[PDB]
Amino acid sequence: DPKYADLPGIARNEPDVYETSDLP
Amino acid sequence: DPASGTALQEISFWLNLERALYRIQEKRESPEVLLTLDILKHGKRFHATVSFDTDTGLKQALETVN
Amino acid sequence: IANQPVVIDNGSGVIKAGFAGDQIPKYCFPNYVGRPKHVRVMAGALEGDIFIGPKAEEHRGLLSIRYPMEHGIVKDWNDMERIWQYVYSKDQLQTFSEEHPVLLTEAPLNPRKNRERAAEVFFETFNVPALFISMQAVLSLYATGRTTGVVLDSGDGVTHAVPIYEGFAMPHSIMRIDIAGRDVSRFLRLYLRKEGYDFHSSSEFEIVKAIKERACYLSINPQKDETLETEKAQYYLPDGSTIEIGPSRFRAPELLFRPDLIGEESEGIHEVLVFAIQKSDMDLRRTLFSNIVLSGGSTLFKGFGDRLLSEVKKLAPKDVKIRISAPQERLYSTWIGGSILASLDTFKKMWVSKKEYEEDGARSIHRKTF
Amino acid sequence: IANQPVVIDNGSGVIKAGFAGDQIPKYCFPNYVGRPKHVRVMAGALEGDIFIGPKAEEHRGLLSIRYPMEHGIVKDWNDMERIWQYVYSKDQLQTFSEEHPVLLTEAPLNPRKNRERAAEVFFETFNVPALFISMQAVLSLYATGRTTGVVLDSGDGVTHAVPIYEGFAMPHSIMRIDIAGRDVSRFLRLYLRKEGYDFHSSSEFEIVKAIKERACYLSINPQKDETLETEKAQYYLPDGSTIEIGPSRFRAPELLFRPDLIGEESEGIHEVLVFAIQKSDMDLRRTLFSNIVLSGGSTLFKGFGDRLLSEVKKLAPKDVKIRISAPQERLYSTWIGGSILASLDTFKKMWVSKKEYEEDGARSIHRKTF
Amino acid sequence: IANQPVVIDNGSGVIKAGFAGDQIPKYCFPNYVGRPKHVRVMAGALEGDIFIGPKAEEHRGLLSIRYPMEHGIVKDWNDMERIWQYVYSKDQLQTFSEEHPVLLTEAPLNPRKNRERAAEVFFETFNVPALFISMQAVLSLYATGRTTGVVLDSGDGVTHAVPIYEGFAMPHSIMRIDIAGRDVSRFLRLYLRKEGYDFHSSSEFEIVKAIKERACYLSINPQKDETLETEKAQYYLPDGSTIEIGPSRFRAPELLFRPDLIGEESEGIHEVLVFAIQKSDMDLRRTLFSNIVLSGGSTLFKGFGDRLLSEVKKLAPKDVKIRISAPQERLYSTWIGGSILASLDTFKKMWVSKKEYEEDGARSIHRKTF
Amino acid sequence: REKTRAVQELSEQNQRLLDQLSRASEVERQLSMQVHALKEDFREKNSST
Amino acid sequence: EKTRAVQELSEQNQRLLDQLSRASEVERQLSMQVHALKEDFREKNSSTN
Ligand SMILES: Nc1ncnc2c1ncn2[C@@H]1O[C@H](COP(=O)(O)OP(=O)(O)O)[C@@H](O)[C@H]1O
Ligand SMILES: Nc1ncnc2c1ncn2[C@@H]1O[C@H](COP(=O)(O)OP(=O)(O)O)[C@@H](O)[C@H]1O
Ligand SMILES: Nc1ncnc2c1ncn2[C@@H]1O[C@H](COP(=O)(O)OP(=O)(O)O)[C@@H](O)[C@H]1O
Repeated sequence: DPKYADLPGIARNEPDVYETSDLP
Repeated sequence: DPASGTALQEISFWLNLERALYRIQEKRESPEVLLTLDILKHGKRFHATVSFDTDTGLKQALETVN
Repeated sequence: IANQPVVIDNGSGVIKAGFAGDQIPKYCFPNYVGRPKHVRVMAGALEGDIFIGPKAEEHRGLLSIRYPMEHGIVKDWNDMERIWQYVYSKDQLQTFSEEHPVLLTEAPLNPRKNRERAAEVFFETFNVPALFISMQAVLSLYATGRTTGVVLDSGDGVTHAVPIYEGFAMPHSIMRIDIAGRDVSRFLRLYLRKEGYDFHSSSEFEIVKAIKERACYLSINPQKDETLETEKAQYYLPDGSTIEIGPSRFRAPELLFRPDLIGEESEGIHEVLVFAIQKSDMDLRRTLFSNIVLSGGSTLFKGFGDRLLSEVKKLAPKDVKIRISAPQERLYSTWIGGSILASLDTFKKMWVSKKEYEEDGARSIHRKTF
Repeated sequence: IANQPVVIDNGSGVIKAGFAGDQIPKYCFPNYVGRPKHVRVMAGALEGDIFIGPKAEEHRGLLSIRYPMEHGIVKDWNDMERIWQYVYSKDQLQTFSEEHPVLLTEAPLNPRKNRERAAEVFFETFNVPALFISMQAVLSLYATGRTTGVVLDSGDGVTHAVPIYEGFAMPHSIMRIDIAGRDVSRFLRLYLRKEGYDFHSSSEFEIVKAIKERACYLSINPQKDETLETEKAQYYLPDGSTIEIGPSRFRAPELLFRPDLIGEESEGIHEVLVFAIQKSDMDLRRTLFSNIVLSGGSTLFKGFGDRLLSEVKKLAPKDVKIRISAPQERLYSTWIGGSILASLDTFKKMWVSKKEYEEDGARSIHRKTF
Repeated sequence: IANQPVVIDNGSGVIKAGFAGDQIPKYCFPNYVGRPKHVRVMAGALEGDIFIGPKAEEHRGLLSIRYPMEHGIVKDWNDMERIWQYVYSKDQLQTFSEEHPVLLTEAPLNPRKNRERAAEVFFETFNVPALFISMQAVLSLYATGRTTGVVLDSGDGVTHAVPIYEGFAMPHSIMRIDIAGRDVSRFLRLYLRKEGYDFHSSSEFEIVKAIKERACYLSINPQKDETLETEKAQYYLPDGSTIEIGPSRFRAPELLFRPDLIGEESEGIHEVLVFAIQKSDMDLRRTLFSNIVLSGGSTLFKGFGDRLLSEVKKLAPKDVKIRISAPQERLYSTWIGGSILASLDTFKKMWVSKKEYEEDGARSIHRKTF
Repeated sequence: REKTRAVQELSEQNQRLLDQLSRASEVERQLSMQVHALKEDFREKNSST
Repeated sequence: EKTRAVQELSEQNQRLLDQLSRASEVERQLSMQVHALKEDFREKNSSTN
């Protein structure tokens, strides 16, 4: 998105949610 | 301020606040109106959603009215 | 009076600003004051003595940069006054200081004197109509569209974890440690001295900051990667030189997870997050583990959150769902959230009156600090 | 003005209420007032400063719990008023406090002031048309079909024994000790401290209750498991921690059978019942030994029936048949009995009108106490 | 055959020692373990890798101090083995553990694992012939020579009250909260961080303790003195600098009477004493309010007992004589009483012999807890 | 009834006097705040001079 | 009960009248003291002028 391009530093191409797997 | 006017005007506008905010709540409770906020929340334009959930005095208004 | 209020994030290394009701900070420039260290002879040279702003990066080979804010605490108050006036300058905002409510941010648990002196500046030099100082965490929750979470940020100089549950902040569970971006860059500078590059000037230090933001990356198991040689990235200096980094490209941001490397008994960032959770109650631990919100520029390291999951998972209880949300606008979460809170009427019912400040002083802001 | 009287089981551990004629109490929320502990910073947080029932059970960690009623005696009238207001609120009944008769139970042998102030609240703050105060023994007999029996209830705060024969209560044989579920939970807390697990907050006190209800049993013998030093069964906490217990999941509930452990000379629950039977008339012993009714939540422990039988069997004279009727509605027996009694028409004659109280006062309540 | 027993008085912050029959604990040293932080390079440096005793205080800046006994519960058994060996080392006692009986002191209401592991340590590592774990209140009564009294002590990590009337202890009226000197020191570290002074190093915590033990007093009226901006007294350092403490020198010791400042809901020290007396009998309250005996290190603040008298008057019934008897030996009262207890004749039969421990095991020490 | 009449009169007139004296106290409290600010002004006058 | 109501109404109203007179008259004292400080500040400022 352009709003997240116009700025100097942005996490481009990175997963946004870090979470443990299933199988509790 | 109920220092002026008649008591009838007061009773009538309290009742009018009831039915008015009542219908306003009916408007808000519709799924499309909420769906717009859902789209905004999906687009992360949190200004509108947060301002709509806290700046609208509808909560305290419905409380004090009821 | 109440015109469109102004949000200013005093990032200890990059100050972010703009008006409220906006959607992005259009005024982002690093936090320092660069004065020239050379001799003026040719008439028609650069303009002015101080060089705050983008002109600094444009002419960094002349300046002698000085940081005003070290570890969130202001040392050179005159520099912060010059920077704040530069925020109201003709190149940044053009408004007048007597026209807008100011939403200033602050790192948590900063000394009382810092707030007091900031109040003096904004109500004596600048004559603002209103002022409010808040935590940086709450703003990130506003910008991330949530209400419960543990904001674990890493600015350029202060990393901390504030666990907020349903809008209620738990002050006794706040953990703050002064080891962030500048220490990562400083440690990297020491490593380049041992690699034979001797960066010691001020402009050289900001080149180190550019390296840290571009060539470093975090580890997964520093021993698995320590026993094996790595990529050895080839970064090009603006001069045209060539530098190699080697294993220090992953050894440099290890300082965050382990301050023993810099010789400092403190906690890792993982220990800060885990302790901040465990300092709180018991009914909330599971929900706080499920909602970890990052922010702060020093969490943009590549391969960071994955190591954070392995670390916290190694520390948190068995099979608890740890869920870290890291958005793309982490760098401006505090600003965006400042815009969100400042675009409300509760903000009008939340700042500090100029008259009330004149009548009271420091006690006013320390009462309305939350 | 009356339509479906409101039955209220004013119990110190959990308040059970609903309308008359309802076979089951619709609302059974715990009896405590939850106030927040952590300051609200973020706007749009939880609303209000008083959390009751379902809300103060989900956001338990954020709260500090203050029990209003302790040992069947109200301490803060404000809190009880708020709980009763919660009962008539929108989320619970949506009724007015002027359109329904109110049956509010009470433990026996309570001071007169509780009756006086309870009616003052229900006749001044609430303009209740009809109020009737009862015993928490007769109602269990109603909800169990019997008319002759020994009601041995053990609520969370006060246990007692009332021998009722053919609808006639023998008030001088009422035995009552103030040692119940609260003391068991509190003593369980002390056992966890001796086992290395402390709990001091009020919000974590309910986790002690949770342990009690999910892991405590009663051994048939006090020494066949004492010196055995059995296994340590684990039990998970709400966060994901782990508690192994061992000698406390049976040592804590023996406080009911012998309160010498708490440091208070009194009689155990078995001595309460046996002394309540032996204080009655000579001819009425066999019918009372064969008609024992259980009620109250503390009579739900594992092995409670076997222990109660063996203790009474030791204290009763030889070969006397001892039957202990233990219904499955021990928590709601008193309420169901209230729903039965208020659904009758003799209740119309048994209550107190508003003008009756206005012309008389407390005297009218002590007149219709039985 | 038997010899003069050793009184190994524990403590959460200071461990006292000395043989029985003495009058002064000749070997006192802090209960912390110091190991080097930096890297040994030269040949002829300090050797040992673990430093306990005055040597650790001599090289505080070189050691990473860490306490192994937190809130009366031993957290590191290996470090405690090192500490107890240092007690029997050639610098403090110069004797053998196989030739002397041990009088160990423990705080009341401690977990059973501490007693059991202490038994295994003193009977499997040290081949002590006889061990007797005693309380701490009774010992201070022995030291003062009295027979009745409410011993209100306040160690480094545990404040507790044990009312004892005519030599008889009441094991159900014993209050115990884990909020004391070490926690007040941590709270003072927090206030100095709020004043603009960093003390994040663990070896610097000793400096924080020195600040607490030297420039802190208890104000009688708390908020009345909080409003008055004091002179901001200047205190030196073990560096040579100067710190302006200010208001954080009177509200830092207010944690003892207000545990809400640490965010933990519990009782105050005054509430501990009053509740420990109210939880006892009815005919035993005037004598218990009279004989109030203090002990522990934390009861040495300026105006401690004066504020204690004020608070007790606010909680005790009207017109009751109160005598907070604070002797000048409050720091070593438990050791003096241990010398008196071990120097008697019945002490021969009070302990647990080695053969007894070999026969029963932990059961023997659990039977002789009082 | 006359007891309640005369005492409602006494209590209400005494709380009216409470209103008057409370107004005077609040006015001078604002006056205290005002001369706090005025002293600060004169402090800046002495400082500039 | 009515005479006790006489008691409490008189007690509360009159005591608060006394407390209000204490705070008000103490600030009147503060006003005269502060007026002396006003005179001192005008003297120092006018002298430097
Ligand atoms: N892409 C990146 N990789 C690693 N570090 C970065 C990156 N971008 C920014 N940073 C670090 O973030 C810092 C910016 O600090 P910042 O988080 O903005 O402080 P604040 O958030 O308080 O304004 C920079 O100094 C830099 O060290
Ligand atoms: N399943 C269970 N097993 C054992 N004890 C229970 C169980 N459920 C509840 N309790 C205990 O019994 C109490 C129930 O309260 P109750 O007996 O209804 O008190 P009251 O009669 O005053 O309302 C609870 O507070 C808890 O202490
Ligand atoms: N002179 C003093 N003034 C105030 N506090 C003191 C003083 N001396 C010691 N303390 C506090 O008392 C603690 C030591 O108390 P002590 O009685 O040794 O506890 P314990 O016996 O449980 O180790 C120290 O941690 C210190 O915080």
